[PDB]
Amino acid sequence: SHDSLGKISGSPLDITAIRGSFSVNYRGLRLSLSEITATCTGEVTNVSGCYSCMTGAKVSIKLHSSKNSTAHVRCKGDETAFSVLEGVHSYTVSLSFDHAVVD
Amino acid sequence: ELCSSDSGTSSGLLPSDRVLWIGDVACQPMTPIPEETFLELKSFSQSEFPD
Amino acid sequence: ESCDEMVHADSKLVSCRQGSGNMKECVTTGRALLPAVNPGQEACLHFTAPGS
Amino acid sequence: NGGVRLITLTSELKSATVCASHFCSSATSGKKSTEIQFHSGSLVGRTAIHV
Ligand SMILES: *[C@@H]1O[C@H](CO)[C@@H](O)[C@H](O)[C@H]1NC(C)=O
Ligand SMILES: *[C@@H]1O[C@H](CO)[C@@H](O)[C@H](O)[C@H]1NC(C)=O
Repeated sequence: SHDSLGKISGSPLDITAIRGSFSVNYRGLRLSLSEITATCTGEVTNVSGCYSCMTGAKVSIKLHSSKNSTAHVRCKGDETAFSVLEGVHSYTVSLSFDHAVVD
Repeated sequence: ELCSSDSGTSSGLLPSDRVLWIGDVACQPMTPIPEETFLELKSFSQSEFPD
Repeated sequence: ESCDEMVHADSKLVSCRQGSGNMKECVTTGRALLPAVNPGQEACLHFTAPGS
Repeated sequence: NGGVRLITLTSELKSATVCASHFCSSATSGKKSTEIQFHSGSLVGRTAIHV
């Protein structure tokens, strides 16, 4: 495998390992916050994907606001967060559903 | 605290042992850095010393 | 792309100040855990502030 | 396939009117993605939508 700091790799057949969770620790960092968020409203445009599967179901969401990126989508079944840009643009995100007719 | 009178300092020529440099520090040419990196380093330093 | 597996382990854990005049932050320290994901995914770490 | 669809991003849709080559329509519900249809197969050809 072409990669830095190591050129040895290998992959057997589908293993489906038990767990591969990570561990993140923080010591010090800065982050700027605007706290000047204004009225913003979006809507759903398209929806497609698989059933409850690997790639999931991708849903396109369109927003329109003056702030660069201030959004947090929360719903039952699955929670998805993403970043947007200034103005009106198109964004595609994926969620996890457990029903064929998603209504 | 104060500069007291000294007879040995009347000649105007003082030896090198009367000069003390507090701490061992050396300098070198530097390179300007952006303010974001400096602020991040300051935040990390103030987080590493909470007392 | 998409994101999943939210944590929100250390929300509202800041001790900042007026923040350079209008709004700024100083530091955020804590500890969280990210579960395993499929190759080609994104694990987002959303922070929450009491003021913002 | 059924008709045209109006998309609003600033706020909800209070009321709007659409125009076609030889027909017109007007409908509102108050949501973001609203659908407006004129008839069954009335728009056949090259026309311009003026909302
Ligand atoms: C939404 O409509 C179809 C549905 O799949 C899609 O092909 C199209 O690209 C989407 N619209 C935009 C503006 O991307
Ligand atoms: C928003 O994005 C633009 C372009 O990427 C940048 O110039 C501007 O500084 C950003 N504003 C904030 C508050 O991040």
